[PDB]
Amino acid sequence: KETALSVGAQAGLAWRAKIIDEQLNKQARNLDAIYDFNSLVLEHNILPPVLLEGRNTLNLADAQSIRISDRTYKVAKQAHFITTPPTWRQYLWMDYVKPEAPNVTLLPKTKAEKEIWCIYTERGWKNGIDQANTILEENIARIKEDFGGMILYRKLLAMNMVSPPYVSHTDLGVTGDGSEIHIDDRVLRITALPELNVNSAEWRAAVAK
Amino acid sequence: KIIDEQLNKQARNLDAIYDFNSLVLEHNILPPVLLEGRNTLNLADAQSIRISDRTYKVAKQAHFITTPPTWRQYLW
Amino acid sequence: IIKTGDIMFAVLDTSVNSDEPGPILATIVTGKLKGSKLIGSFNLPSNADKMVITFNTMSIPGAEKTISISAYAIDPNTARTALASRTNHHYLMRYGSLFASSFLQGFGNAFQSANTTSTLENAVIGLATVGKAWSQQAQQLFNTPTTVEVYSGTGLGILFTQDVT
Amino acid sequence: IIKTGDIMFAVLDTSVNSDEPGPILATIVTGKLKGSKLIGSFNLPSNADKMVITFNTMSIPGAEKTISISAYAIDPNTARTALASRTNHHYLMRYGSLFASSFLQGFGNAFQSANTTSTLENAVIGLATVGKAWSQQAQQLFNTPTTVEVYSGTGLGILFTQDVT
Amino acid sequence: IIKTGDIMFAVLDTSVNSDEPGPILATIVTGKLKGSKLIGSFNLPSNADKMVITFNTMSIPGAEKTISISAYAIDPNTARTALASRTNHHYLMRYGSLFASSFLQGFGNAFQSANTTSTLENAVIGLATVGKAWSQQAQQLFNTPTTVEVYSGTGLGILFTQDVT
Amino acid sequence: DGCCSKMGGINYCDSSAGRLVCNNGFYSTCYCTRHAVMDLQFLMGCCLWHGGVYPQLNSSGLVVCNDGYVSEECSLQK
Amino acid sequence: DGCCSKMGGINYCDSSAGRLVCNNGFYSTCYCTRHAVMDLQFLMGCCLWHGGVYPQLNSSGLVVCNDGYVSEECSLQK
Repeated sequence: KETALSVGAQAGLAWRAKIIDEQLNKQARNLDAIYDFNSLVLEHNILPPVLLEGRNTLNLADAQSIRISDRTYKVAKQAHFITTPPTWRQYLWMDYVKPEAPNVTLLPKTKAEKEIWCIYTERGWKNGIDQANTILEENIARIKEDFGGMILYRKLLAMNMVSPPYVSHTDLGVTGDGSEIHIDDRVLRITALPELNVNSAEWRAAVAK
Repeated sequence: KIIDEQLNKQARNLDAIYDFNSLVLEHNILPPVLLEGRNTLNLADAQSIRISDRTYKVAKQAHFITTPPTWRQYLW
Repeated sequence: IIKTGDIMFAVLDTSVNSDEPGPILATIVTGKLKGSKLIGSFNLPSNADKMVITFNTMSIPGAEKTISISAYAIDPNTARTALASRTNHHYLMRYGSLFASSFLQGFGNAFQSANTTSTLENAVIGLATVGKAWSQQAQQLFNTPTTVEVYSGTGLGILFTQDVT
Repeated sequence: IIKTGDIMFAVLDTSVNSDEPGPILATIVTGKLKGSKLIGSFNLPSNADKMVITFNTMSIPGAEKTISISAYAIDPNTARTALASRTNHHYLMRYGSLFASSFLQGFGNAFQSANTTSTLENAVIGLATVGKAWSQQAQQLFNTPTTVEVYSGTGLGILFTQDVT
Repeated sequence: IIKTGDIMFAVLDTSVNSDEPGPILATIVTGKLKGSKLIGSFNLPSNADKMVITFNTMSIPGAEKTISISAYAIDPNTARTALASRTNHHYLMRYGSLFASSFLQGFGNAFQSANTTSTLENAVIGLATVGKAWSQQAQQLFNTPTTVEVYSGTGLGILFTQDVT
Repeated sequence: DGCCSKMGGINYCDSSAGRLVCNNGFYSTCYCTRHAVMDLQFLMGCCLWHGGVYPQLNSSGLVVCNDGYVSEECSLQK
Repeated sequence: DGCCSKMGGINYCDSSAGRLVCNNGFYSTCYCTRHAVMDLQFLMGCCLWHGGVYPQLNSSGLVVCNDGYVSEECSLQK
């Protein structure tokens, strides 16, 4: 019965996951080539924050009530320190196990149950294919979202729309008692989280050629 | 048992390379233990990190002793 | 929240016969509960063309809790209350014992009686005297029923009986 | 609110015989309620020409609820209280056993008696004394009532008895 | 904390037969508990084709505690409750005693009767009168059942019955 | 299994590099310890690149990594 | 059933167009994904052009859309 359908879903999803992990390992160097996080890092080893845009917004509230806007922008996540640039593997890699145990309960001994077992397993297999590809494209959308956010911050910082983050280095010389010492002690902090400006007269345009 | 018989059949180079009594001080004192680390950094939080070049810690406080130790407490 | 009287499946591994009630267990294999298990004993039927298993102690893993649902078993794909066992068990032995004892009694009495109209008399002797005691013992023990036994490797289906929280 | 004594149709899956009670479930499929299950047991008739099945535990999915309308069955396509089963199960066996044991008794006694007016004596022996024990056992076991069995693949209709909400 | 109905293994070392109840001790060596002692007794089955060991007092060494979990045993790698022993203990002896006493009775009486139609007289004598007392004593002792006996070196498996701390 | 085939034979395993040495003085291409230079590219197991598998087990097939992001590919579902 | 008949045979499906590829460089006439440009001029099912079929089970055979409108053509008669 439908047990064959369920295990067909599991087997198809797992096998397509295996093939797509194989393909993502097959094409390797162009991926981290194209997704360079490490050039996006600022001066003080700080990940730039993520920005989002929107063109030509209109929302109707109710009768006699609408609200339009030309362009919108939103800060998603603030900037912070990072001990390492990320990679794409925590955005694109997917897990893998083997669905391994059809219990010896539903085994077809007649031709009719044999073929309905076959077709139910087959449509489960196709369903698993579809579910795996849906998972992949959701991951694709997420990593494109984050890359677009940081590149939008770089564009606006060029545009003079956002103040850059401001740092402080408090230096201390020797410190500690006669048991413990550090040679020099530097404390690095950031203070001004980057945000949009509102003085439109300071917004600088740009015209190419 | 195999590693222990190997340990006894390589005898004299062991205690030769790990002399202890030549390193004792004048008044039969075991000198203390010091730990040195280089190029340290910790993220205690977002927006604030702390770096240092070298750090030094006293591990074992120097105490009196009568006999120098050996690889008894370390190797067998 | 398990709905009342639904369908799951389980597996029996330990075997015991329909004579001595005691601990037997199954383990739920599909559906919602996986790795859950259920202990109990059996039932006694007056006619041995069906056999059912009295299972009461249902344990779900993870926590130290034990729910109070008592349910029985059915065979998968056949949906019959009979057990996979043999039912031709105890006809031939008692039938042959009774018929042989009676034939012996008859041989002794009639072949002594019809002598009017040594070793032949010894045949009369043997069947004459071993017919009677074997006959009364056969009439003593003839009423023993046919047995069935649970199988040590036969899977099962489960209808539920009550609900839980 | 459901009107009293209404007519619906259900599906029976498990096989059970009219000898040993047990939890048996049907499934309400049409009419108003969809996917409802129904747990019960059977009834005993004095004469085996009809059957009815006791059905009371009525569980509805969706919410954690189980109503307790107690009802029976009516035949699809006939609306008659008899069941689709055979009833000639326990006539020929007891009749033949009785007649055989009696014929054996008669053969032994009369063919011993008419000797005045070896292997023939052995025939007298055999039927003479295996007749009696078989005869009293036949008189013992002749009283068996005829069983009927539910079908493991036949659906049903249901007459109701009381209302529900 | 142990879930209801887990499976472990123990070792049976002090022998007992299914005649005299007494304390027997097993020792859990694998699974969670290693070296745990388990003191109890047995049961007598109505039919002797299986045997179970009544174990009720479970104790863990090291700290002076003793839980009150009672559960019985199963045979390893067969998962069966039928005891690995012989069951043909006392069939042939009592059957032969009964049939011999009968045959003696018959031999003496019918060869006494055959004199109508010295050493032969002594044959009549011996079988005729040693038949009767042995016959009534055989009917006295005939009802003794066949036992099984547990072993002094056979390991075992254990299922659980109730939960503990 | 055959490592120093058409060589002098396996002499022993150096543990500094986790490698066998054949009787002819060459580094063979076999390993002896897990602490040796592998070139791994494929991996298994659920909850990768996250907190790992959570130790709990539930009624459903809901399995969630320790960083809270669930894994519906890993999870059992209907 | 054979889409690339009297041609070089099937090559592969492209989901960017939702179309099969024959082994000659011509676009096919079949589909492989539901995410493609299919021309539909027919629908099936009731409570259309309203809020959809309400997810409750009424005692009556009356079926009400989430707009509150009633579909007689989906409801049963008496």
